[PDB]
Amino acid sequence: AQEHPSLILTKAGVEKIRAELGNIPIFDATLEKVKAEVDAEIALGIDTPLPKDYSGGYTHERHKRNFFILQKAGVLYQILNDEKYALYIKDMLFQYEGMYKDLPVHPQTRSYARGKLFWQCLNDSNWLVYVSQAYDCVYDYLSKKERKQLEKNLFRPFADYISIENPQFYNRVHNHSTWGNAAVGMIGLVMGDEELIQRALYGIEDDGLPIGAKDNDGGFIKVEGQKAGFLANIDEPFSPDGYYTEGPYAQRYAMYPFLIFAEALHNVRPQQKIFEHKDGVLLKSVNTLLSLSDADGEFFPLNDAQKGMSYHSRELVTAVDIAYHYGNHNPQLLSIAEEQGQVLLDDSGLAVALGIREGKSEDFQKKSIKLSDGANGDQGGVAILRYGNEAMTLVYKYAAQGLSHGHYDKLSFSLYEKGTEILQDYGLARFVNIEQKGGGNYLKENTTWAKQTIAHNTLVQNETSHFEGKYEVGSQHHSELYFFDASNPEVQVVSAKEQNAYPGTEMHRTMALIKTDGFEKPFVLDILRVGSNAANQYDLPFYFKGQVMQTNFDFTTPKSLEPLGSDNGYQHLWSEGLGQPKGDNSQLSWLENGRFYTLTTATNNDDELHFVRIGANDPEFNLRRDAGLIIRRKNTKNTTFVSILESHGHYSPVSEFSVNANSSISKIELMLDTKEYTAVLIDAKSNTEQTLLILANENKNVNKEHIIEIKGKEYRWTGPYQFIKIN
Amino acid sequence: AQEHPSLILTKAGVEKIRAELGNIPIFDATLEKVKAEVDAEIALGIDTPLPKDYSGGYTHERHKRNFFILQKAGVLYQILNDEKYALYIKDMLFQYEGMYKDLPVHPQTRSYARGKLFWQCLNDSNWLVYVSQAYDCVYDYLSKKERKQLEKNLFRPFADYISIENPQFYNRVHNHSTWGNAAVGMIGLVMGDEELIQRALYGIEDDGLPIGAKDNDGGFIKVEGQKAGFLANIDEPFSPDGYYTEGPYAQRYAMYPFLIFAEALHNVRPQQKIFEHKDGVLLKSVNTLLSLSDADGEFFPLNDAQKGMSYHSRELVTAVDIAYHYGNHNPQLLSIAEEQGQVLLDDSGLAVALGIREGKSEDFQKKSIKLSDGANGDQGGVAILRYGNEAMTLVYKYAAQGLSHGHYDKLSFSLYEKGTEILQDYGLARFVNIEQKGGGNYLKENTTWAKQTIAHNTLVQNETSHFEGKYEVGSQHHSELYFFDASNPEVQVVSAKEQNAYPGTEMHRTMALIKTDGFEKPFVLDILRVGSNAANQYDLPFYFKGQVMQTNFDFTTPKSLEPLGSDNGYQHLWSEGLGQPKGDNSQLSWLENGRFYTLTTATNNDDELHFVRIGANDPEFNLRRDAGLIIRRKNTKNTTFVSILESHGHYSPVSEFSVNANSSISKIELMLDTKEYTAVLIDAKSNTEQTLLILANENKNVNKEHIIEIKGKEYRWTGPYQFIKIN
Ligand SMILES: O=C(O)C1=C[C@H](O)[C@H](O)[C@H](O[C@H]2[C@H](O)[C@H](O)[C@@H](O)O[C@@H]2C(=O)O)O1
Ligand SMILES: O=C(O)C1=C[C@H](O)[C@H](O)[C@H](O[C@H]2[C@H](O)[C@H](O)[C@@H](O)O[C@@H]2C(=O)O)O1
Ligand SMILES: [Ca+2]
Ligand SMILES: [Ca+2]
Ligand SMILES: [Mg+2]
Ligand SMILES: [Mg+2]
Ligand SMILES: [Mg+2]
Ligand SMILES: [Mg+2]
Repeated sequence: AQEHPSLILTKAGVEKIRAELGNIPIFDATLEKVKAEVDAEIALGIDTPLPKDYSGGYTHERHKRNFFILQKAGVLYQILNDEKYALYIKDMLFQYEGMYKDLPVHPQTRSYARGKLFWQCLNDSNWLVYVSQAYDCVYDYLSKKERKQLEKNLFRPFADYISIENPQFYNRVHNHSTWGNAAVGMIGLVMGDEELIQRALYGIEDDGLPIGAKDNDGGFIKVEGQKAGFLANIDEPFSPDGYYTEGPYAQRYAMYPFLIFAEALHNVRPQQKIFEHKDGVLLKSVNTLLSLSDADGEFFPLNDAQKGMSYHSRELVTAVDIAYHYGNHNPQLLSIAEEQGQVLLDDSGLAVALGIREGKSEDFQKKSIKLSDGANGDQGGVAILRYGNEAMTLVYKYAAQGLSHGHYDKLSFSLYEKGTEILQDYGLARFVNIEQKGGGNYLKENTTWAKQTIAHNTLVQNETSHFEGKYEVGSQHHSELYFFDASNPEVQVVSAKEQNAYPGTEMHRTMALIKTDGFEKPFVLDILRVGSNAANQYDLPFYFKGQVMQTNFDFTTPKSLEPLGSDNGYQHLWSEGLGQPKGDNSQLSWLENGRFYTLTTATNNDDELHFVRIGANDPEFNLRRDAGLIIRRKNTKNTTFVSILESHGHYSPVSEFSVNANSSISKIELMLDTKEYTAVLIDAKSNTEQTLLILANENKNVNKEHIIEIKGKEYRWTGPYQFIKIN
Repeated sequence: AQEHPSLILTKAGVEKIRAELGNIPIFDATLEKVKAEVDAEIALGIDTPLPKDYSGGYTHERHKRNFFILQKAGVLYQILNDEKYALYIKDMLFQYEGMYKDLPVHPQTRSYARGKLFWQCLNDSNWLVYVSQAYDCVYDYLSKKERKQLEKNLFRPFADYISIENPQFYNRVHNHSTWGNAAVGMIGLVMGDEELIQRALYGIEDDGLPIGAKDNDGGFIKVEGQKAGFLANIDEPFSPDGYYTEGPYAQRYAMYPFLIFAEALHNVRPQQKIFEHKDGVLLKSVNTLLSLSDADGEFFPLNDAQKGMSYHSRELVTAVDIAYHYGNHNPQLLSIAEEQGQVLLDDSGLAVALGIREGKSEDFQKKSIKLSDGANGDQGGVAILRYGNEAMTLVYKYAAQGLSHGHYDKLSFSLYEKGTEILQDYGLARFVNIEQKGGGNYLKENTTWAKQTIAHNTLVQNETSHFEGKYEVGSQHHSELYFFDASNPEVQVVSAKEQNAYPGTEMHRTMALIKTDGFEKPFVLDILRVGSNAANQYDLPFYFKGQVMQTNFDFTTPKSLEPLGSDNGYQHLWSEGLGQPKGDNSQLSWLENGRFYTLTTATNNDDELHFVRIGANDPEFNLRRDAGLIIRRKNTKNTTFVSILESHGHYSPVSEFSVNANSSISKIELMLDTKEYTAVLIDAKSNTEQTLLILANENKNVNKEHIIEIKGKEYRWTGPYQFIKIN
């Protein structure tokens, strides 16, 4: 009784596509491009080489390309009704059938779960997700005898290999296991194998895995009390805001198996109600992911993330189209599809094409947003403050650990202006799929640099990373939201605390995005309040992008560059210059992509200002030679850092005009600096312009009245903060 | 008798413009933008502050902005027939008249010719060129009494100040003097003052200047026996190919006064035949300058050049429109005008707009080109070799000294792919008009780093710059063309020699851009043959752009960074790693803007391979932290460096696919290495792909027969080289 195809491309979908071909431009353009790709591969023949290589290498790239081409051939067969596509799928499947059973585990030994076609089970699982879709498309074209042999000798052994033979890969809450569960589930659905479908949804019972078993990136395989399978992978790593705990680079990857397998489940097993699971989180998570991109569509590089990954990727084409068709037809998704310029060649892609043709498209709104972390939304979060039409974007990370790929960077932030990074989060130390760089895999410096606290724009105590850079400790902890208030577009404030990163120390960081009179643009205000039980060394880095223009302090230029320290990331920084503050406010200004920036920070006379450059202890040139300025405050117990980051003016090498190149800050001053209250006065060099930010530190309640005095003057307000103009 | 205006905007021009307004989109759009700009400044008022500042500072930027706005107000007055513009010009001129006479020499003392309005006479001259045009536009609106006072108390004294009172500025063959000559000449022509007109054309008679005195940038003020004035500035620093000896950044700046003053001379003194002068060189030089830009229209950064200067600049808007109107109406110039998206608000800009409306536009062809240097084309040259549609561009500099801004860089090259710099020429050390960077003026490191040989991709002998970095030596010498042959678009070759850079050493460098079977793209072949009479240390830098991917040799990574040397630029390089070749060919690959590149060079086992990084002894962060690889060959007399630079493959962080990431070179071998003949064998990996280049070094005659033997086999050809496929 089951029709084929039916999981993703459906028979009713084929009919409708055919009726519309020639009058759906984005679809017609995709079809033509895909037809040319597949026809090219058909001319080259069928190559199924004996495994051997890591990423970037021939056997990896060939087997990878085969999976993409098979899924494309399948939809081409159905849409065009042209058997050359089916014959190619059939021949290729049988060539795999003739080699796969005789293969020995991948000869490369790095993976905690060595694959057969690829170095790791993750890529074997990618292959099966894509190939299942091809099989659904040729299932009726094949004879019963042919299906029986493929299922017995190719598909069933393959599905076992990436599941019951490698439970350490398959049975976790992790993007790996989501790929594995989907692979097993997609082929199960095509075949009507109820055992495999149950294994996909619920995992393996009694896996026998030992205590403390880890993956290659330092993460635990299993967590006590945690379920396995697809449904557990929806329930645990997504918050109620649709925020995926590994961060957006990983979320981007995981959306393919999440949304493909959900779509398949919706079409074949509607009683599962997969698109309702956890209050509709999968569909919601698509809007959330799109909001975690800068003005160019590039995902913010939180935790292990390669820069340049964006919503133009194949996973976001898939996610946008599926969310459009199976969700409530959000017309904002249509504008993303138009930017992508392609669609899936299936029912969901057609629906997007027709939505565009009918003039339904609306601009995707990028707004200030609060995202909770943890399954129940109580394990910290991430906040994005935006000004104007994405004119300025502040990303503040007060999240949980983030699994194996997570960084030791409680309360870090990064800053963007219209697609240009100004203060960065480093991302990963890996050149993804570039064979010549460690087989395209994680490099040693991902651990030694990238993940360490000193690499991030946040507080480092005693040259030690948050939670001593120990996964097993960090994974128990998260920062805590104090408050989020972005209702006033001119004055948006978020605040969070962290008391476990350094036991005996409390960090309370408040960030604001503020437009006020005297300034050409909004500025970022950063208040980092530190309470401790002992005198420590505190470092606060700012990793800035651009060319240094000016400072209001002197600094030394050493004749030779030495590393800043010996451990925990400090071995990777060259000491490029050492300054002493001239007064209460120190300034550093730079030029990046035609715009000037100024960092102003409240300094004491014993502060050290360290110019740094990344690149020490990097024998393979695995790290970028980016710079930073670190404020070091020695022998200090309780302290409050106060900083402003301004954007002003411009420079063009065409006109040779430099405009508004100086700061407009006259003075920043702490007026009150106690446990209960923090008050910062901001004086704008614009003649007469003064503002006062007051924070109540010990009670967040929006209806709580506060009464303080500053120089004999009473200030009275309700709620955790006030911003006032001083006249 | 003389009409006003008539120099640049003419009265028949004004009538034709008014008849066409509203049906000439590029002109209509420009008029609207300029109207809004001038109307804004009129609302702000008239400010003529007491001069104090360097470039980027308030008084410099305000007086500069006034000159641009006055010239815009003048054409607006005429075109729109609206006396608001004329009244603004009058009021501003009278405000200048009230202050100028009482002003003392600019108080900044860092110009060899301090101005009055500005720190230097160069900028006073800019002001007068622009204001002259405005005066022409309001001449009839003013009363005779008003003109008399302006002329007596502002214009005549101004013109004298920048000329007869500062002959050291005014009477040279130099871009400065071209601006000074045009300033005096433009105001002379508006006024009908024969004295000033002659002074402009023919210079100051008996100037009394010392021969051997220097300007602040280290070049000679005056050359014995050399004429002065506008005509001398056309005859002397332009070659017969329209190449301006100072290089394209400076040529760009000089075109404004050259073409503006030439246009005024054409309209007011047609008997001068200015557009025929030196065989039409001024019109020709516009094409030449456009040919000295990369695929994005950015000028190659030869000699003192700021990167990002482009044909979108105000000077090239001006040059393009004038050359179109007064030259032979070359329709290729119309495509540049379309990219610029604006035109001059005058007769020439009208002619461009009409050319575009009538569909005359044709694409500007960027070709391989040989440019001679020196007034008679015998003082070396510059070669540009291009492949395909600016797919790859090699720039080879074998020029004369280049006057004061020239670099010690005989036979250096740079390499570009579709607007991306792959191997660079550093350009200047100066942040043009950015006050915070030493007043926007040349920095100390422009002499200590930028101009030195070690900063360039060319031979350095015994850690010493060409000509010992002395202007008085280098200014007497030039490299010599051996041959240029670009007729075969697959195999283009240029060769030059230099024997005075290091007395007792001969450098013979041959560069080729070669497309052959077995390579996806054209490659650069570089043969640097060196003959000497002592054993020396030879250094060969390659300043590459991008992320290091791979080497075929081991290298050390020191625990601290030390400077590479003590003098002549080596004090600005950190030694970042030291390698020794493993074989006959050493390889370095990198990734830049999505593409891979491989440098392969013939090494002896005693060679040292130095990774370097610019930035030592740079206390104010005036230098970029770019990298290089230096080949160092010690204790060597005669040697030949052979290198290939390939472009291959692609990387995308969206798809995460790395394609064709390895070199296709199997080997390069020197088959013959004598004074008379050089032969280089290139084997591609494809196997069956082998090529041989043979150079005859002591006879360039295209009809001379050569017979040689290599490995027992006879090779016979005519002319200075042969490139043959070995079968
Ligand atoms: O194709 C891939 O192997 C791949 C693509 C994703 O974009 C992402 O880079 C993913 O990283 C893996 C990695 O290959 C290892 O399996 C391990 O470190 O886990 C990573 C992950 O969890 O995403 O790999
Ligand atoms: O506005 C300028 O001062 C200016 C514009 C040109 O683009 C170019 O940069 C030029 O440089 C001058 C410099 O200001 C000094 O006058 C001296 O060093 O000479 C340079 C030159 O001849 O170009 O300045
Ligand atoms: Ca990070
Ligand atoms: Ca140079
Ligand atoms: Mg998961
Ligand atoms: Mg942004
Ligand atoms: Mg001035
Ligand atoms: Mg470029």
